[PDB]
Amino acid sequence: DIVLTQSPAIMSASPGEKVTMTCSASSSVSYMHWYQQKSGTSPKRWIYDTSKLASGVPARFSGSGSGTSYSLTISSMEAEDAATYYCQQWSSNPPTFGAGTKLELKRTVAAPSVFIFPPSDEQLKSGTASVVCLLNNFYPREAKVQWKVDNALQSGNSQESVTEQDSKDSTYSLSSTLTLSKADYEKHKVYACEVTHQGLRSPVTKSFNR
Amino acid sequence: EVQLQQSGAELAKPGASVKMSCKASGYTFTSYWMHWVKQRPGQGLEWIGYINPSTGYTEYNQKFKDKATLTADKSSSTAYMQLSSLTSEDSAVYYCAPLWPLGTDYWGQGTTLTVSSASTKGPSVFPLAPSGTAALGCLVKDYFPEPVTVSWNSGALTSGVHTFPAVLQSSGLYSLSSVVTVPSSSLGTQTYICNVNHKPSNTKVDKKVEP
Repeated sequence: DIVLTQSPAIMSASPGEKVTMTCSASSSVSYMHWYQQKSGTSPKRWIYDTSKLASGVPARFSGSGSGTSYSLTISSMEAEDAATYYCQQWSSNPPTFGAGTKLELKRTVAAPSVFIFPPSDEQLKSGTASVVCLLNNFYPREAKVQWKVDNALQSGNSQESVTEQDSKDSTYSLSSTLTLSKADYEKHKVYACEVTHQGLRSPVTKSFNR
Repeated sequence: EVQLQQSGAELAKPGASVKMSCKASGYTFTSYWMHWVKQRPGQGLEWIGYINPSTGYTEYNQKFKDKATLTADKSSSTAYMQLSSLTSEDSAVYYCAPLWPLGTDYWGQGTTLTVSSASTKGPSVFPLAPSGTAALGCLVKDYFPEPVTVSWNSGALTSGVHTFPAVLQSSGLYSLSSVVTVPSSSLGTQTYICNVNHKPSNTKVDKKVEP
């Protein structure tokens, strides 16, 4: 019943930098263990008994701590070290895990390539309209996509989805989907996707007419 | 050498029961306890319990005392967990792992449990038609449960492909897009087809995307 609070919840690091994340236990703990989880795989043992590295773990990793504060450190951050890191204790049963600290890779800004797609005629046959706006290979993840139909700023009728950081060029992609009924779709004429992002000096607008 | 082959993903009704397995290879099954941990997105990891496959002794997290039941079969080197009285909270990924004693750093790949009264539903697949680099893609709409698998031109189109995470619609059904970036010169020459595969509905569909 020891609650492990990992700080920070999200962090990024340039390759070369030293990385440090903490794990704060609500009560005293004798030893802390660390697991590493990469996207779409199961966790793997990384550090046991506070300081001792598991088999296969590069020497750049190291673990310290006592009492209520334990730490995971990477002296020279590398690309392959991007993952989620969980801390765990056995000292008091039940065993408890941390909420995780996500380690992402830093990179220079990159501007998105924007695409807009009108809904297919097969979809309109079904009576619904999905307008998709694609932002490709940008950094950082923070990007603002706004829909505007006949200069009317849409709100509450769109969903975004973001890819995981690209292992090669560390960029993201995003798809915003504007969902309308076929009736509402055909009421208006011009459909616009207005992207704001640090890699753009000015907002990029892709549009089409119905 | 050590592999922990867990059962396939399951869909279960509320109040029903489910039994998932965890097959051990490459190490002595009885020498290491088999623990079970739960991963919900956002919450983190929760420890369910362990079994000693030699003696059959079990302990449970008090949170899961009545939910989980751990068993093991020495003959097949396989560990079991059974969830009962299912709620939507029991929808999660359940891992199987010999965390004690030390020396088997591997976990099972994870069984994904979905608790819903709803029936399965196959995806509808619409094209995202393009029009020196043009984007095109597939819209995979209105399926349940997860997951969906998207490949392109049977597999020979891997570079530039972005299959997005599923996003939950207000309809209660998942939706995702798969996109590819390609030279626009090759548009009339190359034919682009996305291969959508929804296993829980035993649905395969191939959709040709053209300008």
